[PDB]
Amino acid sequence: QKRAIYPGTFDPITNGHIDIVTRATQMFDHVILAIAASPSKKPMFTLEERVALAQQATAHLGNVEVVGFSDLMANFARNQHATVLIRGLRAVADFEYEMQLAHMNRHLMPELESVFLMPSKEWSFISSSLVKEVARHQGDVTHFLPENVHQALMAKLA
Amino acid sequence: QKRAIYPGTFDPITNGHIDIVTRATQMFDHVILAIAASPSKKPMFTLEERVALAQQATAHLGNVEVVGFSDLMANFARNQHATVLIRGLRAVADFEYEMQLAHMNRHLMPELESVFLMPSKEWSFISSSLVKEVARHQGDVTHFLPENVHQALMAKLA
Amino acid sequence: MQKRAIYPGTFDPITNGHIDIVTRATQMFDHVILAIAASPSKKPMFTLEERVALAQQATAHLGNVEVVGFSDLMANFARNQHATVLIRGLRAVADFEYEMQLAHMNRHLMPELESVFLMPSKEWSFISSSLVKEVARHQGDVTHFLPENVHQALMAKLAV
Amino acid sequence: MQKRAIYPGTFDPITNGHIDIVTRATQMFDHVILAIAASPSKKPMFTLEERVALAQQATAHLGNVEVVGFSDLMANFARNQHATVLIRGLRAVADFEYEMQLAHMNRHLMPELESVFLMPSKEWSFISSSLVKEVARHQGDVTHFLPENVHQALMAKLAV
Amino acid sequence: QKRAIYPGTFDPITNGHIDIVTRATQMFDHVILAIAASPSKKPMFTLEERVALAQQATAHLGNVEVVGFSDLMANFARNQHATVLIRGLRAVADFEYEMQLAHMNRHLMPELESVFLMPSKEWSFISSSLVKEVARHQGDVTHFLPENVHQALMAKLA
Amino acid sequence: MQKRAIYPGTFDPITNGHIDIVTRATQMFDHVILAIAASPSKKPMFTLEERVALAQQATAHLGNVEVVGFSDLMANFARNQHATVLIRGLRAVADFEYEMQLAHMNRHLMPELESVFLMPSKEWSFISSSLVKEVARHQGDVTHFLPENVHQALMAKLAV
Ligand SMILES: CC1=Nc2nc(NCc3cccc(Br)c3)nn2C(=O)C1
Ligand SMILES: CC1=Nc2nc(NCc3cccc(Br)c3)nn2C(=O)C1
Ligand SMILES: CC1=Nc2nc(NCc3cccc(Br)c3)nn2C(=O)C1
Repeated sequence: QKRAIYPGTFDPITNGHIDIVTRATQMFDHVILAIAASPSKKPMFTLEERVALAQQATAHLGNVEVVGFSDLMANFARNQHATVLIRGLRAVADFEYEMQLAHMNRHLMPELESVFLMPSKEWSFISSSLVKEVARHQGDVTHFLPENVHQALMAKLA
Repeated sequence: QKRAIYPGTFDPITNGHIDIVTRATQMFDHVILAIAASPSKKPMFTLEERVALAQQATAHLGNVEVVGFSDLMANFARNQHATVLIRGLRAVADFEYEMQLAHMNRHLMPELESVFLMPSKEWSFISSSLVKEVARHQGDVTHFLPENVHQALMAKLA
Repeated sequence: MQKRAIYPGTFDPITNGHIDIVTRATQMFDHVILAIAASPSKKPMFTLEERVALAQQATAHLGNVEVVGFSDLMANFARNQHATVLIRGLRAVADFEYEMQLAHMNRHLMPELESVFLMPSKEWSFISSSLVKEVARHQGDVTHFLPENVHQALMAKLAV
Repeated sequence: MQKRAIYPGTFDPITNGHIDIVTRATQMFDHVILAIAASPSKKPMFTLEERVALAQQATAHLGNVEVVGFSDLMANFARNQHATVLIRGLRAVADFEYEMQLAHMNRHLMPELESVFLMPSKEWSFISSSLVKEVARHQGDVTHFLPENVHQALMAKLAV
Repeated sequence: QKRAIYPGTFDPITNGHIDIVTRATQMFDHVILAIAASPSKKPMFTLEERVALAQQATAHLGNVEVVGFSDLMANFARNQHATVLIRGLRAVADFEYEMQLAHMNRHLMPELESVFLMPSKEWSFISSSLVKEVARHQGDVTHFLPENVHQALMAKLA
Repeated sequence: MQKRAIYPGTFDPITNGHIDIVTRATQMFDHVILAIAASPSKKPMFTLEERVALAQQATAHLGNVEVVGFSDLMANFARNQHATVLIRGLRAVADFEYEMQLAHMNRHLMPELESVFLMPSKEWSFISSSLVKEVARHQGDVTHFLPENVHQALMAKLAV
């Protein structure tokens, strides 16, 4: 059984994140969608809310397990018995910072292989930050989020 | 009559912004210089101050109208009857984020065409953030700002 | 204002990406000249006469587009055509550094010509005539990226 | 899952950077095909037969690697080989824009083939077969970047 | 005597910074390692702590002088009689912002030449921010910092 | 310290961008060798003898510049010249990825040679000898980008 971890802040999980985790499940036997607490980023949704949103958004994917964590990512991956670390790559700006993280994760856990997947063109220009910015100004974001997440974002900003 | 909108935080408006809006007025019949409230950015100048500075800095340009807004940019553009959205492109770092915004604005208002203009080499390495950082340390920024803006920045930091 | 814009390139062959850009340009400016470079440094797959006929047929539905061939420096042609706008398509995979060099050089050559960068649909943001030709030459399906007349001409060209 | 992956390229010659990537791929997937392009647009320094023999010797220690030559479009070969994973090495100096074009085009051609990007060690993150050949041709020491069999073959090739 | 300044926040100084300053001392007669107060960045270590850490980490380098400053960088360089400004370049993301700073410093002091040096591959993917993020999660950062700095970071987070 | 620096390139032809960089290098280092590559992979517009004479005339006012031709690997020449500094000009439009590859490879070849990157004036930050030649060949005005002797030589070269 090959175990992969897909870590991130997921504040909130978007269709771009769903695209990446779906590609991951077609490649690996078990995928852990791992939500980092990320207090330095001052998230809109609590960790508990982010976990609940992601569980509902991924319930159709049989081999996805949603787990929250506050640990060092590499220690959490070792403790999940993961040997693959999934990250999505949209453009050049992502690439540079992704290299730094991956080289640091390799120093902390050499057997954890970072693998980058590319989202559909449909989600190549979106991010959680961009969707929240549009939604704060009452712009329509239904196209970019799972139905349960869209409802939760509308309710959070109401 | 072709109507273009040039939106931004303009905290404060610089010679780089003046260069872009001047190029815009040579191309389109009416240009709306639209100043976003931008509370998430914690601006140095209030919206009212930014509007007053931009009005004075653009008074020599007959077809420029300066307006403040707190709305979703795309809704403000529809409400101004604008069909062109002007953005300045200085370098690669701008380009990536500009694509995300433009693809989102296209999703929100498909008839609003984003057009990117390139500033003079003279202003290709400056930004409102950089000018404020130099000015906070009492460095000379007279070369980068309209006279009224330079006075206001000196007075604000005095 | 009665603006004249130029949209230059090799168009070897014209793709759906080029059609997207020129369509956007026609919604913005009164007259758009789709200008096809006669003698590119790299021998084109299609001759200048073939490239012009394909672009004409593919843009026939756009009333304010004029397809013309040119052999001089793009700024010299723009000046002679009384164009004040230079259309550049900016894909998600474009060499932005080259675009900056080109635009500053074009501004030195003709200051009255303003470079305007337009963004294609996400659908065409990751293609190029170069990539399309390479794939088609290597027996790959490129129908999705081309106007029907171009697809027919490319199959005929690759059959010989 | 019994995954089959393809790792395509010119491998002219195979470097320690390529060995690093293919080694990482073998730790992730059940079967890895190191696929060597037969007729690249630019005449290779080593013939296809030389490139295959060097890659075979350099990967002989990896039990789940199969070295094979191919002459079709990389997606057409992947489809015929029943591969569902496409390995791409991402160096700190790679043309990420080109990688995005390639991956979106490969997804159009074969949607069931997933592009996976692997990162080489920092040690090989700033090299390429191109840079290595250019240095070696100009009398520079490249021993550090190549498997021993490749170093011996390159010295013999440059001596003639 | 050629005098160079190597300015930065150095919060804290890393092996990457040591690599750059060592290369600088092999090229120029006297190198001033200049630590900016940087209040806008909300540093982990006080200026006094950053100066003490850098002094101890560079004591083996005979021609390095460690000095703290709150002034405009260019005025501090003029006041140190420096004619060279050293900056490290790791990747593309650094390059763009470095150009803006260097063109501004050239406007403020034309005789101060900005020179960029490239660190070893070993330190090409690290930063003070990344090392602090790993250390906040109790990850091992001994490989990336001088011994005195590692101790101080462990003690600060204890 | 009595530092010797090398500033290598094709200089085909030397531009105001190159003059800006070498001038900055002379204000920093005791001796600057402007090193002209003899046999570039792409046949140069000007011969090595023409490139040397033009660079000599254009730098005659700088007392600590020595113009010399070289045909070996740039690190092999730097070593033989006892240079410890390698000058690289970094334009706003330079391939930074290539510069990183080059500098890490040069450090592997000669660890005692330190690569130093200098920034040209904003005025020359968007040009290249390549762009200048292409424009001049296509009947464009490039006088602003070149020393007067180079402008005269380029007009004579293009007239034939
Ligand atoms: C500032 C420049 N102006 C230029 N005009 C032309 N004309 C010939 C041409 C060839 C291929 C495509 C196109 Br479109 C135009 N080339 N050229 C340059 O390379 C730089
Ligand atoms: C989407 C594409 N698929 C492609 N398959 C091939 N096969 C020939 C080939 C030549 C050199 C290296 C490699 Br690896 C493969 N080329 N090619 C493209 O250029 C774009
Ligand atoms: C690490 C490298 N060192 C290299 N030295 C030379 N010498 C020949 C040369 C040709 C054109 C311009 C220049 Br400048 C030097 N080439 N070369 C490389 O391509 C990579």
